[PDB]
Amino acid sequence: AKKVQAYVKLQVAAGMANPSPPVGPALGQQGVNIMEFCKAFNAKTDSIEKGLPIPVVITVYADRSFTFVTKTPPAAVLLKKAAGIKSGSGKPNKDKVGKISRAQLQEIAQTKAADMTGADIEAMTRSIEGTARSMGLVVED
Amino acid sequence: MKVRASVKKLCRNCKIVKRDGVIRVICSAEPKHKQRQG
Amino acid sequence: MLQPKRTKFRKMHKGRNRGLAQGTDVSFGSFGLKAVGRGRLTARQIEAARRAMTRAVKRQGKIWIRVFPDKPITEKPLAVRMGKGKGNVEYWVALIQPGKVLYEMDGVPEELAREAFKLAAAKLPIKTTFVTKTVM
Amino acid sequence: MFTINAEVRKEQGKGASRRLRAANKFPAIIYGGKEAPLAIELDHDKVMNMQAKAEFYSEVLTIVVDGKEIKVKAQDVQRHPYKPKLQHIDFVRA
Amino acid sequence: MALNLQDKQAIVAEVSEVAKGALSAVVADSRGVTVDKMTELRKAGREAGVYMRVVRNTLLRRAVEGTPFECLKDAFVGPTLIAYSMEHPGAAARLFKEFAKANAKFEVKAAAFEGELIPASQIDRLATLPT
Amino acid sequence: QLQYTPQNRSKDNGRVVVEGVGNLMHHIARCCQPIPGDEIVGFITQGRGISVHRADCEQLAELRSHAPERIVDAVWGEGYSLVVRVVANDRSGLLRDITTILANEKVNVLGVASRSDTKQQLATIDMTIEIYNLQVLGRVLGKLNQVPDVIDARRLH
RNA sequence: AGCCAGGAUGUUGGCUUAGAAGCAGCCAUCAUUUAAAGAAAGCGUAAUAGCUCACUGGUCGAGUCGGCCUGCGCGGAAGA
Repeated sequence: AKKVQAYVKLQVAAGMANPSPPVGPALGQQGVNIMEFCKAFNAKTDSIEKGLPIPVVITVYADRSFTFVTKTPPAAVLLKKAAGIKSGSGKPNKDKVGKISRAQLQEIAQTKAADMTGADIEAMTRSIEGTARSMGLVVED
Repeated sequence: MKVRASVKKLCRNCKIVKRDGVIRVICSAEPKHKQRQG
Repeated sequence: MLQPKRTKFRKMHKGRNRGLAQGTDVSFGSFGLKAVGRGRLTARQIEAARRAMTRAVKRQGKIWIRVFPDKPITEKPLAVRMGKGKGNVEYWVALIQPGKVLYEMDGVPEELAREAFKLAAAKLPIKTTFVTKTVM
Repeated sequence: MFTINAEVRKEQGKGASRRLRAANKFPAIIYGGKEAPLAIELDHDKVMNMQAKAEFYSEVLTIVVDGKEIKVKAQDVQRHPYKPKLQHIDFVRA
Repeated sequence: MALNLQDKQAIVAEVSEVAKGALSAVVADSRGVTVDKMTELRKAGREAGVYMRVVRNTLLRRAVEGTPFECLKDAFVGPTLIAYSMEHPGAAARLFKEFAKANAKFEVKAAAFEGELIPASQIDRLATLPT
Repeated sequence: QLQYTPQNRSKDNGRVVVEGVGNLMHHIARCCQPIPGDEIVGFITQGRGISVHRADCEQLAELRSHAPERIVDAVWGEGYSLVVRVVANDRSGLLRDITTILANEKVNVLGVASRSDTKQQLATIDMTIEIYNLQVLGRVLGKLNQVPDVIDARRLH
């Protein structure tokens, strides 16, 4: 479809949406209906799970009309998810906060397996582990 | 333009030049860097 | 500054600065800023250097100061007729022979030592040269 | 592996020594074990580059002189007060 | 980069796969995009793990000293940039046409590879994708 | 002259609920100046009420070395007072810079036990305050931390 | 040395914050595809995006780049 003439990501959570302040400009500077953004973000997330920030590649075609494809929930999102945490380390790698057994780093990997570069799925996990470390987490896998 | 006794690069886009023997740090960026003497 | 507290005498002969100082080889730290030319150092110069050397590397790292002033230097009050007794020690100094390593440094990457020492050297009246701690 | 060429010194006076040092070569001495200590004039620069390496001040070294290869060690050195160049060397006839 | 044998870590790796090097195809990719071979190395990294891996290194000092082994027609393949078309899992197969898929998709183009005679076809896209 | 009802605030109690009961006369320990941070395991002194000693600290540990059975834990009930310290670069007003941020500060800045000395630029401040919520501090620290001269903002035990 | 291209993904790393998405500040700094691409060297925003470097792949056709010790100069240099 049309490339990127008004294409950016986003950071709301679950099916939740609507405001301009956090990311309304993503459409606010575009002109596309922010309420169409609400109901339609739910056109995908009417079934999508809570408090796990899922970005949507806005897809406003080279002629105003659009579509969109959310990313499967982010790795950082699925770490706030798998760790039993709500936020990242108070101070990186020098401390931990929540565990993520690698079967989950892999399941999340199989979420990204259709939404990220790869060949070695446990290697995708290696990315999710560096992700786990950078953000500082109980590294247990 | 500076005319002080030091003169040496003031970024990198600054450049050494020896016109008439006199050293002049020309700068293809900041006009200010331009100087002389050395 | 860095004047010596107490002394056997409050004044001292001008003296001579010939010779090559013993404080040569690096001792404590990882580098050092060995002296090159010859000359004397007012204590305040040492302080001007220490700061404009310390601040150069923030509080990280470590700095030894191999030399000490101690030599008194008098001066005749302004517009004073000759003789009439020795002047008054306005300030202290250190006779510096070539090779008398001054600020030995340690704890930081070599490039930084070159960085700071270049500065403090700028403060100093005598020419200088960076030096790396040596194996025997 | 470390190896140098050298010379039996002619005159050993401070003067001849000094100018010899000006001649890009400098006096060195070797002693130990038994032999009467031998004056060792030797080229500077080669030794200079050779010494930079820390190993030079610990390992066994081989010194040439008329074909003979004494295997001394670096016992000590006296450098120039404010210049990179050396000045004199002391060798334990390891 | 690194000494001769280290650049031979490269050339001997290449040649090691040249042993499987049957079908031949090349191109000077002085212009392309990360996205296409991102999806293509993703392709080799999907449909069959690792095959015809292309750690492109095209010197008239590499392909040339990588030529002696097999695909002798690589003698006139080295100057300018060079793509690596290598057979292994389904020899003399679509491995070429995959870059036809990339062809229509901004790599400038696969630029009509002359192809060589090891399996059969050259400049033309193969007509035998196994029954 | 800006110099405590907080001496009657512990009397207002609720600052502690030892092992499952409140009121208990206790107090801040000068060693680990506790605040509603990582717990507290108050020691029982023979007199003068409980000696709350934050939680985990040599003294709190050495009493273990003695007769530990005297020591017991405590939640917190419902966050008053604290002593804090920040290091700086000599002065030249870099202390006045603290004093400037001190001017910015809203909480009662009691003990202003400033210090520096050393052979140089090492400078400090033994400030004491009535800070409330734990989060409010880092904020001041952050406000202290805009000035790089404020080389080390932190609470001290 | 110039010129062509790429310069990514996890991911908008975390903490923080109104905001950090390379670049508020404090730390991680691995992993994936890797030809190669720093959880980013510079610019840049409200965060964005954008533009350029590192680095890597094409070209090209030979040395070339950075230091050291030194010989002679140059700049710094204005009076009745």
